[PDB]
Amino acid sequence: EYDYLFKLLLIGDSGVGKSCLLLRFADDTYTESYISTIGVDFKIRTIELDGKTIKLQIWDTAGQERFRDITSSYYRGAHGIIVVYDVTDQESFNNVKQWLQEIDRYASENVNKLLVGNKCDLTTKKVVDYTTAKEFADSLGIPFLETSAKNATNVEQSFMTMAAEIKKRMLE
Ligand SMILES: Nc1nc2c(ncn2[C@@H]2O[C@H](COP(=O)(O)OP(=O)(O)O)[C@@H](O)[C@H]2O)c(=O)[nH]1
Ligand SMILES: [Mg+2]
Repeated sequence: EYDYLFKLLLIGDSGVGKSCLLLRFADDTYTESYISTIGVDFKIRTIELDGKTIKLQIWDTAGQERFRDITSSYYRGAHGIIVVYDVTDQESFNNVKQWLQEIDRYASENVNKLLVGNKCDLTTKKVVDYTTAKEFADSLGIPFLETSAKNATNVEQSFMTMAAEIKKRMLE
């Protein structure tokens, strides 16, 4: 059982590692093989926060951003949305603004937001500096972390940070 159930969604440009982030967190696996669908709509991981048991239900886009678009209902039912970009791809960071506008168009009014810059292991290809993305996130009052699904860097922390934000909003 659990004290709380939080529904999370990862959004962002195709191929930034959203599915790899989910699979690393929920299953502790990583592959470079191409992923269209993960065989389920969501994965589950149960965490502990402040002595409370929190079931996290984390939904995958099923690659719908590859050739079409994310449906509005996927936005509306989330308690928190993680916007992911690829630190080696300037365009994916530029498009974070558009993903935030989609959240404003379709998500719940009080949804929690978190910015993640993934593939932080690719040091020689990195083009979005930590300071650039942190300044942007700070300007919106949204938390920000850099992650590596491949090396597991900050992946658990990213989901724990989102859970902490949601719990704080729920208790207020
Ligand atoms: N180097 C590195 N590559 C990654 C990482 N996460 C994902 N990738 C690569 O990015 C590709 C696309 O990841 P995927 O999870 O399918 O992206 P999605 O379309 O956003 O769900 C993968 O096949 C990996 O090659 C990471 O943390 N580091
Ligand atoms: Mg995917």
